[PDB]
Amino acid sequence: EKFQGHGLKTELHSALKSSNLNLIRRTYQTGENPYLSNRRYERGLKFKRIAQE
Amino acid sequence: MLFFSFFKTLVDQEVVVELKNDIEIKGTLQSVDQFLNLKLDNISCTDEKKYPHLGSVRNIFIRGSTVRYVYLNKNMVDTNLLQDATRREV
Amino acid sequence: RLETRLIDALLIAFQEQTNSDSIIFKGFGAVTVSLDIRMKPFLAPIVSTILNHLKHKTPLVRQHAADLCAILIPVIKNCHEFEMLNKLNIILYESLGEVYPEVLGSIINAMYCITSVMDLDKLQPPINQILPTLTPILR
Amino acid sequence: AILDLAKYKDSKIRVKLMGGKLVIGVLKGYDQLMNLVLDDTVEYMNARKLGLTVIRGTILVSLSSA
Amino acid sequence: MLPLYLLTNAKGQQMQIELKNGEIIQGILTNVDNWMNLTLSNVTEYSVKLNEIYIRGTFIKFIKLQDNIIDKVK
Amino acid sequence: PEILPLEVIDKTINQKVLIVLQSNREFEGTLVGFDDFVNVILEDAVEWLIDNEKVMQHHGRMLLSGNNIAILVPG
Amino acid sequence: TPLDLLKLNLDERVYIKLRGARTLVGTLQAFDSHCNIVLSDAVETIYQLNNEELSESERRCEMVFIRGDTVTLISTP
Amino acid sequence: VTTEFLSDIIGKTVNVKLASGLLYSGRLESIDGFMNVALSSATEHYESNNNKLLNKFNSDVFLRGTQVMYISEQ
Amino acid sequence: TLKDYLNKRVVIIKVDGECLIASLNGFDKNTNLFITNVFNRISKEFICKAQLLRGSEIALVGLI
Repeated sequence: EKFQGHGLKTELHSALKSSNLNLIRRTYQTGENPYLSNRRYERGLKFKRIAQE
Repeated sequence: MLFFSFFKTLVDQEVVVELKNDIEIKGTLQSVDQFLNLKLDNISCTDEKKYPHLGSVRNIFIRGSTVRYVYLNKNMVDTNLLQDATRREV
Repeated sequence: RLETRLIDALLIAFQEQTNSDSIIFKGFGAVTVSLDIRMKPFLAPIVSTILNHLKHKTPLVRQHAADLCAILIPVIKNCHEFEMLNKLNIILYESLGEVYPEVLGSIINAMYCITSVMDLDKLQPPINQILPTLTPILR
Repeated sequence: AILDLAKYKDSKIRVKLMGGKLVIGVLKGYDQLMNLVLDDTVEYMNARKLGLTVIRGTILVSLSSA
Repeated sequence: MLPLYLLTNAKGQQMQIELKNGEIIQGILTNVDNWMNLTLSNVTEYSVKLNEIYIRGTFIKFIKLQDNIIDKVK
Repeated sequence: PEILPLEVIDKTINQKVLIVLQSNREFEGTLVGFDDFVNVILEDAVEWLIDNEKVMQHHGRMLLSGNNIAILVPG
Repeated sequence: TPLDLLKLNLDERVYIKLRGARTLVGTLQAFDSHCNIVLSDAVETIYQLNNEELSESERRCEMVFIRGDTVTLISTP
Repeated sequence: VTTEFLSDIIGKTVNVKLASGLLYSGRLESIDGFMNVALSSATEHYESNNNKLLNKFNSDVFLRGTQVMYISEQ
Repeated sequence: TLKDYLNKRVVIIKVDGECLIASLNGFDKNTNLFITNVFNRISKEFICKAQLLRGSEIALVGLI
């Protein structure tokens, strides 16, 4: 590549300007994507004859 | 869960909070939870009138529904990484 | 201008290097020790390449980039980037659990340069969290 | 259910609803969701007469005998 | 201890319930669920004598317990 | 044994119904369908405001959310 | 799917209305199932009816968060 | 049944009213099991559409599912 | 977590705007709080010895 793509690419903490040790650290050691780790919600989204029977 | 991991990611950060009853308090966030309740340390003063009456209290626990906004700075966190995080989750 | 093109070329050849040899980080570090205050606008992308190689699948490029880190640590102090040294300390401390010893040693060397350069109080991990992870390393 | 409406079935009941509403009527039927079927239903808000009605056990504030 | 567990240990006790409409409900507790839906006996309200009343948990503001709640409970 | 509210609503399908909301706004029209959450399909609804005011006359099939619904009145 | 449509205005200036006569303009950096929103370079126009006249309070904040229950309208200015 | 209705009203100009009484007239792009409404070319009005049009929005307009009251159509 | 506020005098502000000082002997996932030694912040008005407070009522909590 080039130094242009280098600095333009930056990094997680580089582009993030750091400031969060959970951002850099968590996104680094175990990190796949940052900030990536309800029931009645999926029930509502999933929502007479049958009842009668 | 996205924002859950957002403030779960932001710990020991001075932020300003506005409530539904119009209470605005700056504090250093410490503990987080699934219901997005916040515990601020070093309770500071925002305005004269909007600031409630608490003299000695250095630590608070805010319920997640009561907050209206949460005030940050752009220097505090990068938004784009959260953005592609959003497009990745949903 | 040609000072810019110099560091640009060094970063290009450094990130594009196919062969395994120990010279690039040594001499690149010598350049960075020669010119230091002038590095800041380059100092940021250089560290971008640094982390970029710190995540890589080849232990050769890994320990190579780490050796480059330990050399570049004293120069960053001249630009007063210290928070940037903090995020370096973070990422390296998180990669400290690597299996490959040959890279892990260089990583700990970069830890040594970081902790030596920057004041202890402002060190992120912090130190008292650092050392108990070091106690198993001795074996 | 922690409340047995069988003894309240076919009995005039006074139910409070959300939004400052009061409804009085004889209890025809109910369920585990406390959804109520009232007959000869009247509402006091001052007086509004209704026929048989269906009550939401979801927004139901309270129930009492009448 | 837990509030729900305390209302489980407390059965048949006089207390003064505050609701969102602002009406006092003074009664004697009978049954409690996971939703803290209250049913009281010997009920009298202030802005009416009632033998039994059903109370929704979510509409409650606060509950004034008797002082011996810890002794009679624990 | 107990007559179910879903049985009553099923009975008032395709019949005139006055549904009172949690607010002072009331709707009246012909019931079509519903579900377990009782989201009403109301044919040719008429929006009202008690203490009466006519707001809008709806021509079509309307979907009313089951959250704001308070009382269902057959006829 | 509505959120998938909200993928369009991402990183673009959005006009958002909220409960309590709280209007806010910004660029859209976030959303979720509960419609919790993070905005950058935003500004807040507060509609306040006081003493029987129309008035507004302008709160300028570049980085701020919004809670989903207060969400009323989401569009572009 | 309601899902069938939502599948029928897709791509249809609708008038959707929140709990705030503001009625929006616009094409229905999508909706979910939460009644979240995504419109297009939606215009806002107070109460009935015959009242004053406040502002106009051409792009996609999103609505919140607990805020919406009813969805009508012309 | 509310585990650190147990057996401690705390200042609670409700949604309606009222405020209180009193000890916190219990908490749950719903933020329902068992409260003892109840007193008012502004009015210094003793309410009762034991009360329960629904979670949706709490606007804010504080340590004292």
